[PDB]
This record gives sequence, C-alpha cells and structure tokens, in this order.
Amino acid sequence: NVIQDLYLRELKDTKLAPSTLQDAEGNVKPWNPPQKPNLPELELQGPEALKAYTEQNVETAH
Amino acid sequence: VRYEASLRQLEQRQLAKSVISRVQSELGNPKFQEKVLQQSISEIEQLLSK
Amino acid sequence: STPITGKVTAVIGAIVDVHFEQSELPAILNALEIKTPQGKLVLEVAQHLGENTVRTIAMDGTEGLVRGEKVLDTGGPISVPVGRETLGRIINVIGEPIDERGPIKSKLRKPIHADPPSFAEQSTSAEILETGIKVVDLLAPYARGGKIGLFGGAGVGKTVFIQELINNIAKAHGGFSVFTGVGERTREGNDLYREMKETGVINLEGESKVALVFGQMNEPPGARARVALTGLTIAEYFRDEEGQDVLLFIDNIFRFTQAGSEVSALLGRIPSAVGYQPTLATDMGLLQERITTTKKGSVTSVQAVYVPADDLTDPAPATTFAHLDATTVLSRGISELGIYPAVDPLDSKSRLLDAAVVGQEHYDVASKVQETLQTYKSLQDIIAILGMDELSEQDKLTVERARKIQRFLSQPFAVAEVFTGIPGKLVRLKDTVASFKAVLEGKYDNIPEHAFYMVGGIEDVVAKAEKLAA
Amino acid sequence: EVSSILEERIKGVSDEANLNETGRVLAVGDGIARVFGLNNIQAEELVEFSSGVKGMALNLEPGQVGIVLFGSDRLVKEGELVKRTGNIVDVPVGPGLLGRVVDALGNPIDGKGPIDAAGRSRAQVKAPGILPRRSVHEPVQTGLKAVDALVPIGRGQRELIIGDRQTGKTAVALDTILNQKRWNNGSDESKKLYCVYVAVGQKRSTVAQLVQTLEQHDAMKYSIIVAATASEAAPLQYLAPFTAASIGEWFRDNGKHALIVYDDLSKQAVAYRQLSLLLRRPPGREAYPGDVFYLHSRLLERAAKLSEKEGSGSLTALPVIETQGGDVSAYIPTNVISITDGQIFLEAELFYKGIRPAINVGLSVSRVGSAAQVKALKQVAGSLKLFLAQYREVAAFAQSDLDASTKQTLVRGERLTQLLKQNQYSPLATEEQVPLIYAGVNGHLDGIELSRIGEFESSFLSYLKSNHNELLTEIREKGELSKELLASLKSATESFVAT
Amino acid sequence: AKSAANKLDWAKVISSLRITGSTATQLSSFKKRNDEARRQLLELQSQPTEVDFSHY
Repeated sequence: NVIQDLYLRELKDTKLAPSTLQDAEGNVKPWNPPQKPNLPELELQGPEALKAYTEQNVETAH
Repeated sequence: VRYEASLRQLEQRQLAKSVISRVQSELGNPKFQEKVLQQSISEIEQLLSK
Repeated sequence: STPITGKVTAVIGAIVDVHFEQSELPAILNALEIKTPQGKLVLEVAQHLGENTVRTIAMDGTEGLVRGEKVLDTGGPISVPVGRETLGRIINVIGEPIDERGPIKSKLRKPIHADPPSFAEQSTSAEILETGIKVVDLLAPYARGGKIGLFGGAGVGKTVFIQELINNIAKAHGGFSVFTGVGERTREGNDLYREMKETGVINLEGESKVALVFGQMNEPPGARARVALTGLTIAEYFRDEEGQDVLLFIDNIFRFTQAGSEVSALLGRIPSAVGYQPTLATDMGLLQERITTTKKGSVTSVQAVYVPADDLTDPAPATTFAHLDATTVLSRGISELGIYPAVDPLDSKSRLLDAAVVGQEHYDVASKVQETLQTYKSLQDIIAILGMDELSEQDKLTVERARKIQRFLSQPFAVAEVFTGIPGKLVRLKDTVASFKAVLEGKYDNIPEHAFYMVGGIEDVVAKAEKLAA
Repeated sequence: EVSSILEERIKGVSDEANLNETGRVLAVGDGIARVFGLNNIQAEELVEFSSGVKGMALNLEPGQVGIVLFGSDRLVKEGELVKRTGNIVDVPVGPGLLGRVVDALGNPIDGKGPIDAAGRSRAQVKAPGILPRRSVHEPVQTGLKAVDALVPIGRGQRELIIGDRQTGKTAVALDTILNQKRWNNGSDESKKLYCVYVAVGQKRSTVAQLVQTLEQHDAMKYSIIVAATASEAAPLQYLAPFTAASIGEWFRDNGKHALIVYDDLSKQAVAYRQLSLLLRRPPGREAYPGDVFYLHSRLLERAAKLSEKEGSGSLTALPVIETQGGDVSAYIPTNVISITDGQIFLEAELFYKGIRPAINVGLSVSRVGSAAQVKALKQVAGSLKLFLAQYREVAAFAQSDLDASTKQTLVRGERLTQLLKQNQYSPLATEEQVPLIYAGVNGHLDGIELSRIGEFESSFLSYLKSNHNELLTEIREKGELSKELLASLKSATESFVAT
Repeated sequence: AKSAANKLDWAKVISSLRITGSTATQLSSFKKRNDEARRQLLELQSQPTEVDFSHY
C-alpha cells in the first residue's frame, strides 16, 4: 500500500552514488610486485682457497 | 575485498538517507491526504470483511 | 527546547522522576538534559511509570534541584563523541574534556547503548599476543583480541601491572589503545596522565596512540555505571569505523559491578546474592559481548578486577571469572615473597594456553614447570611438620629447581623504577621458552637461587651468578 | 543490488488484519511490561508488541497481565498496543536442526536459513511416565576410559557433570561428542545419537570456537547447537533447556537415540533468578528462586529410555553444573545431585597434577553404572575398580620407608593413574580400550616405566593393529571376551611387553 | 639429495669416531644440514606462486 508507494518511489527517485575510486585506492595498500631474491656470490675463489683447504687440513688429531 | 564490503554497508547508509527523504516526501505531498483516503476505504473493506 | 518538557516530581537521590506532558514520552535508555547553572544534568530514562511520569536515574549531582524543574529531552540514548580527535585527551562521562585540551573535534557521535555484534560477525581467534613478560608468555600466553583479566587484591600493584602492559604492549602496538579508568583515585589519575605524557604515548605536540576516559570515584553511582559504556563506544569506533585493532584497558570492573548494584537498589530491584544487582549477569554480559574480534577489527581488553578480601568465591568476581577469556590471579603472598610478578602461576589460565598451539616444546616445558611447582607446594606441608631433611634425593633436586624457577619467574619491570629503581627487563617469548627448558633440565642448577632472584632472562641470571661469585 | 533485494523482501510485506486483542502497556520497567487489556490470553502465550518485541505472560493478575519482554526495552515504549500472537511457546522440531546453530526461537545464528522442521511442538511439556520405560542397558561410551569403565551409563539416563569452573568443563563434554562420530558413521540409528549441546549464557566467540572445532571434527552433521548466548536475554535462557528438550522429543519419538548436554544449569538458574526477582516473586534459598527445583525436576525427568511397547527410543542427558569454587553443598547443586542418576566430579588437584581428564573418580558415581557398558569391558574392569580403590587408600602412604605390599600397590596404581590420562579432544575406540585395560589387568604394565607408559600405549595399539587386528575385530564384533579370546589377547600383550 | 646431506652428516659423526678431531667436520655437516632443513621447510611452507582470480 504505503509500502508499495514508498518503495517504488524510494528506489526510482533516489539514485545511488557509488564511491570515489581514488578513496578505494587509498584504503588499500597499492603494491607493485617484489623484485629479486638476489643472486649471492660464489663462495670462495682462486688457488688461495685450494691451497688453504689442502694445507690447513691435517685437522685429524694424532 | 574489504573496501567492497564497506561499500555494501555504505550503500545501505546511502539508502538510509533515501528512506528519510522518501518519508519526508510522503508526509510532504497531499499523497499524505489522498493515500489516507485510500487507507480509509481499505480499512472499510477490511472491516466489512469482518 | 523540546516541547517534551517535564517537571521533576521527586528527588529521592539519584532517582528523579519527571512528569512529561500529555502524550509526550521518551523511551528506555534515552537521555534527558536539565539545564542548570551546573551545566546540563543528564538523566538516563530507565522506566516509564505511565501517566506521562517517567522514572530516570541521575548522572550528575542532584543537590539544589527544585522539585518541579523543567526538563528538556535530548530524545535518544546518551551519545558521546567519537573521532580520532578523541585520541589524546581525558574525556569525562558527559563527553567533556576535563584535562581542558579544548573541545573534542568530533567526527561522529554514537549512542553508548550500542548493541554487541552477532555470532556471524565474530571472527574466530588464533592470534598470539606476547607481552615480553616471562610468566605471561610461558604460563598463560595472551592472544590478540583477548579478554585479559587482572583479578587481584586492592591495587596490589594492579595499577602497576596495567602501567607495565601499557608501557610495553601499547607502545609496541601501532594501533590505538583505550585506557578507561572507572573509579580510580584522582591522585592516581594525575600520575597516570603525567606518566603517559611522559611515555609520550600521549604526545600533546602530536597525536596519541591512546585515548583516555577517566571517571573517578567521587561521581554519583549512576555516572559510574556509564563510564564504562562511554569508553566502550570509542573503542567500537576504532574497531569498526577506523578499522584499526586496539587494546582496550578498563579499570576496575568491580567498580562497574558495585556501581550497578547500588543503582539497582535505588531502582527498587530486590537485591540478589551479596546485594548484587539481578541484572548483574546481563550488564557484565553486554559489556563483554560488545568487546570482541570481528571481521572489522580486534580489541584486546585488559580489565582490572578487585577481588574483595581475595575471595573469588564472592559472586561478583566469580561471575566475571566466567565472562573473561584470559584470567590472571595476582596473589598478595607472592607479592610479599618480593616477586613482582605477583601472579599465582598455577592459577593463571588463558584461552590460549593449549598444547600444539603454544608449541609442543612450550607445552611440555610448561607441563614440567607446573608439575615442579605443584610438587613444591605439595611438599611444603611435608617440610612443615616432618622437616626438609626427610625428603628424597629426587625431591631435593625438584625443590632446588622449584626455588630457582620460582625466582626465575621474577622479571624486573620499568614501573618498578618507582619501586626498586631497578630498570625493567622484558624477555621475548622464544627466548623465555628456551631458557626455561634449560633450567628444568638442570643446566642452570649450577646457578645460585639468589642469582635468579629479581633478575630477568638467562643472560642476566648467569651475569648475576658471576656478580655474586665476585 | 543488495539494496534492491532488501527492498523486495520488505516490499513483499503488506496488509494487517490480525490485530484484535490489544493491550496497552501501563508502565514498562525492567523488561516487565504490565498491560491492562488482553483479557483472553493463554499462559506463556507469545505476544507481539507494536515495537515487535515478543514475550510470555508469566503473571496473569486480575487487572494486569505482566508480559515479560524477551528483548531490549530500547524500542519498547509505554502505552504500546500489544497484538496477541496467540500461541503458547512452540519451537520447530525436525531433522533439519542437525547441522544448525540456532537461537532460542530457532532463528539460525549461523544463518543457515530455513530449518527442516517437521513440527512446531510446545516447549513446556510433561515427561515420559512409568509406563514409557524399557530396561536400560544400551552402552554410552564417551571414548574416555575412566568414564566408560569406572562410571558408564545407559541411554535415556541422567548423570551430572558437576565440576570446577571452566576447567574445560565444556572440554570434558566435547570429548563425548567426538566419540559419537564413530557410532554415527555406522548406519544403525541406535548407533546414531543426534547430539545437542545447549550453550546457555555463553559468549558468541566461545561458541564460535566450539562450532569451529565441531566443524573441524565434522561433528556438525548430527550436532545441533541450541544457543542462548550471553547477550541473549534471561527469558530465552529460562526456556533454553526446555526448548532444546522438545527438539530431542522428535528424535526420541522416532525411536532414535540422542544425547542432550545442558551446559550449564548454573547460568540457567541465574536467569530464572533474574526473572523471578523482577517479577517480585520471593526468592528461594541462596537467593535462587524457590521453584527453581520445580524447573530442574521437570527438565531432568524428560530424559528417558522409552518402553519397547511405545517404541524403544531414548534421550540421554548430561547436565553440567559449575561448582562455585568446588562448592557442591550449594542449593542448585544439592537439588540437581538428588535428581541425577550419577555425577562426574572434576578435581582441581588432579588438573594441576596434569591428570587430564581431571575427573576424580572417587567423587564420580553412577546410579546406572555397569547396567550399560560393554560386557567385554565389564569383564576386564572389575579388577580395575578394586585395584584403584587400593591405590586411593594407599595414596597417602606415598609420602618414605614403605611396606612391600603397599609399594606393589603403588607401582600398579601409579601406572594406572598415568594410563587414564588422555589428551583432551581425542576419544578412543572401545575395541582398543578393552586391550589397554586388559594389559593393566594382566599387570604387564607394572613392568613398564611411567614415562614410557604413553609411548607404550600407542605402540601397543599399533602392535595390536598390525599383529592382532583379528583380535581387535573379534573384540569389536563379539563384544564379549571368551576365555580363548582373553588367552590370545594375553599372548599379544606379553609379546608386545617383551618388545 | 637431502637424504645425502643428513646421511653424510651423521656418517661424519661416526667417521670422527674413527678419526680424532672434528674441527671443520662439524662445520661441513652443519652447513649441509642447514640448507637442507631450509629448503624442506621452504617447500612445505610454500605459498602459491601466483594470486588466485577464480573466487576473489
């Protein structure tokens, strides 16, 4: 009755205003994709290492 | 997704002021008078059905 | 001025009956204002007695009231102001700054009779708060969104406990906190205000990651009931509207009970057991239910409770005991032993204090601690009559460990720089679990008892062992 | 849009003509509106206000009918028209409530929409008489060994769960529900106990955790959670066990079996206290209403094992009473203790001593006891009662230079005490419960170190599962132990004990 | 692989049984044990490689 009148009128005559998209961006964290787990260096180099490892070793006790 | 859910609530509050506006419109218009006459005859029919 | 004008008919203390005019009636839980040279007295409408005569409860003092005094009707449930400009000022019950940090720059106002969230809204807990306090962390770990409860004697450093918690956890947390003090000393209030300005959490040159709502005991009982409600609504605004998680702190919730009991009597309700309000359960319940972790936020209440004459068999503490999720018992005896923590370790219980959820190692360690202490307590009777010497070797090793553990639970606090002066120590959760495991294994049974006493973590215990040694 | 859908639903409500018998509130205070009007009104009739609040009408006085409002007074106002709903309390009953968390009226608070409801039946109804009784013998196995052997009960029967405040009181209860899954899976509807947990005055979060745990153990598919939460008001709480019982009648009437756990009547009492005091009725002993006994007696006598003649059905019940600091002399406990057919009494020392379950079996009793319980389990647990009895007496002799006889008792007894520990929220299958106790009976566990009891237990079970799963199936299916079966079982135990 | 890493670690405990000293034995065993435990914990902890877009 009044229900029908109120509804018909309410829906029709009052148009939704959807939110500002900019504000939505604000309320989310923006995020651009993370980059690189890195390439870590090749452990040990030169005949410094070779000599060190061969020579230093004798680390068995008597 | 969170802001989307918030927007659903916000839509309801947007629609809340729309209810207030529509209430003011019904009570403003001589629909206030003319639909009261409609209610009167509807009650006459209802009460006659008793 | 509303044409809803009522004339007082009876001033019989807080009960003030008003005689609103024909047809015009407010509604239960509404707010009436009576303009006075003592601001506006707020009357919360609590009954209708009909014939356009309502019966309402006073909040502000009722002295000088003229019987027949015109009463405007605000028309709705007492609405406080909420915002992020409520942060950093002491707001009294009637929503007025009593620290005079100028008028609150309200965004929104809300009623203080906001309804608790529904079952659907609640989001199931699993977060683990950690306070960096060894007893708490190990023996009753806290959870974010929890309902921590500081059951204890009268201010048995109860305030001191809250101060430590705020000092560590609040500052650590980026979110807001809400410190609400219901009926605590106005001396103590000034110290807290100064102190939290000092900790800078209240920064008057900036914003504040905490708000204060201090209602103190010198305010009529009716106002005392709705100090809690007032604070709660600010927290809801934070949880909901700002979305941010918080850590609520309320003090002391026995005052909330006591206040409610008093105005029940005035309201004429037949007093229940130990004079408590018949509506005690629901009042506590509304308060607790309102505080919850939702899919909008998380609120971690820490509610001080004063346990009269240290009897938890008293119905008011016992009812609260059910209603809370992370109980703590602060025993006088343990305070007297000089240990601060004053906690009763066997009586600490928390919603999160599981097995796997606290970690298998943590669980096992804690099971061992509990047994050791429980044994020590059991053997205390044997030691009492028979004597210490009639115990076994296994028992003696257990006693030695228990005394060491007892004093290893001692952890200095920053808020005992006003006591001892000794700077606080706070030990991270992982570190505590590891350190306690060692002690139990007896890896630190080569460390003196007093080198655990009133010193923090394992590094400190070892260091104090060296210190005592030389 | 959500806006359009909501509008559609509301729009689809129009036209009134139902209102007839009006009342007008004279004064509304304390949730006790007092109306002059509603001349013809049934007692505890549902009434719908102008605000829309619903009530029952406990006081029918000569000039006023004192409606009790179920809801908040926030929207209620004085002088209000009070339409007469015209129905004394009735609740949907049906199979749909399986897997439904519902509020007292029945409105799902888990929002699982419409309920498959095969009746609306009144909530306050009279209990099954003398003639509706068949002999009680049907096992109730909770998967907790102490309960199952030391204090077991039959279906349709009472038995209190009176114990220390929130010491996992709900946890002790929850263990049973999980064990009902095993039987539930089985087709037979005597093995389908359709459980009801009645959460009275309980936080929505706490019950959410309960619900979540139940979902995890998939127990929701025979579980019903009747919820009167802490927020839910005292009228709902007052009717909460009664309403729940009516649901139980439908299953029972169908000849099926079910288990209703009223948790906790201590909060029910307080709600009744709130109602009575507010209705200005004189309060009984310990400020708990005088006719609270009458409420409890009506509720607790509805649990019944029906006659074969009137169809064998049952409605097992397990009321939970929260001991206020271990007080069992309190008025609400004393009354309940008399009505109940058994008690289980949780004990704080035991909890502290890491005995979980913390049940003190001395102060646990069953008045149905051995009448129901597996015959097999009866055979191998007569000894257990006697052994434990000695262990209790010789318990205090545990604190020096001790007699060999006492010391032997202590060895057997201590191992048993460790054995009855069970990691809460894990129930055990009876066909493996019988073996564990059997081992203890054969005293082969005397030779097992206390710490190694736990490891032994699971290992023994696995050893039985691989090696002697013939035995496990035999124990299960025979449900009885022949001397030959006990022989073979002993051999298996010996063999495992050796390793 | 990972079974190699841990097997040689424990093997080296019993090799150090037969060769006195373990000065850098423990450092080799420790390193292979560490990264083995890290990758197994990585692969089992592993969140998806990409975002979903089915439901959300």
